Amino acid sequence: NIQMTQSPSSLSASVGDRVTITCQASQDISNYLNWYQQKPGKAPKLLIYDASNLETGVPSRFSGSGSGTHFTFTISRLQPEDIATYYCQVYETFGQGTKVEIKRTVAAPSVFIFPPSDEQLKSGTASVVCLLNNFYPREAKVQWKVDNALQSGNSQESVTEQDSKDSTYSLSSTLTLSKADYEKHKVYACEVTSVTKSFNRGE
Amino acid sequence: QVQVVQSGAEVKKPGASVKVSCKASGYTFTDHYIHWVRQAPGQGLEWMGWINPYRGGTNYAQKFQGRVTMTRDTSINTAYMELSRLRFDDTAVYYCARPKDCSGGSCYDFDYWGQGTLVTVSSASTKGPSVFPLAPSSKSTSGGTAALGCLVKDYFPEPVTVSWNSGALTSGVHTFPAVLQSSGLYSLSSVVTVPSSSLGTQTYICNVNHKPSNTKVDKRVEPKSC
Repeated sequence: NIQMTQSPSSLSASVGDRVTITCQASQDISNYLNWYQQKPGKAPKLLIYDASNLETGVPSRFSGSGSGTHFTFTISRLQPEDIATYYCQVYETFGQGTKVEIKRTVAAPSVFIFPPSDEQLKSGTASVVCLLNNFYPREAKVQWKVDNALQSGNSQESVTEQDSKDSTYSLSSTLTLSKADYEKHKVYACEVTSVTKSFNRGE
Repeated sequence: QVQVVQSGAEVKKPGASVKVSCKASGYTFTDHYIHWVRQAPGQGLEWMGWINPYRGGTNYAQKFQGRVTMTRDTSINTAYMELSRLRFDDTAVYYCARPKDCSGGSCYDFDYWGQGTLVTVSSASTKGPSVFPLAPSSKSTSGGTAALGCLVKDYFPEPVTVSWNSGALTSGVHTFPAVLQSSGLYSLSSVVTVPSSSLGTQTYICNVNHKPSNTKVDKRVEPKSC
């Protein structure tokens, strides 16, 4: 029956400036629109109810306005912990969502490398982990060199969501090899673009 | 305090059914409706239906009509959402929520949400995780900062949660999202950066919880001597 049009789909803004999101209802819904904040891995949290009222406990920097068909959600000064996806909703219809992100200054990653544990080696498998810690922006290329030979198809990457405090990202690359293959080679290098972190298996 | 607590995540085979519980406390269970909203991975929120705990009346969205059943037991303040004939795309986090007080007859201001319940529609079986240390060493030390962690490998289904020192260690912690390996099992790493001068003095224990297999692992990560 009712269709919500949320805009923008995503935005990126600096700490302290004003974040603005709009929702348009297909029909007059009076002031019966709510706004939610969903942090990653979390349930949605009600922020604004009845389009204007601050839900109990919600910080005062969040506000909403509008009546009829046009509505607005605003964060007066964006905080580092406000990284989330925000939804508007009336009755049974949820808006498409707005992922707000923080623009911050460039930070180089801290690169660490972990050889496979002896405990895992007893199981017949080797996982070697390369860690990129607290970097911005999100773009990063990670590749594995085994005895200075390029690897492909045997590594998986995982990137955390933007940190709630320093607004940085972290990345992990996991090269998975059999126990026999791991003991068949010596030099294990992680190349991040460009810096290199490597170890020798026997050391 | 007003709390709404759901049952744990589980994996159900395609064509089977799942029933998620939703226990409310801290308020009169019959004074508020109980709604259900689901969220597929990386998608938006989808309203499923509501139930009135007083008399048991329900109202389902037509998408789930004939396939969903919402019941309640007032004697234990618990609502239930049963979804039958599970499809592969029924894989989602299922939430229950209650609305605020209102007098218009349609209260939809969801002020309290359950923690959610990840239902994975798959034929793969439940497997507990293996936890291995990510020991700090010279290769894990940059400047005056050292990195350590735990590797949680070969578990199914999601999720696993990781804490450090039973929650007392949160600063610098990064628990990466799980990756789906080619074997069909999940795997993730949880890491934390600490001063290198604390290695061998401070104790670092990772607490890995995998409720689907009812398995908890606490492992002390010890420094390497290289």
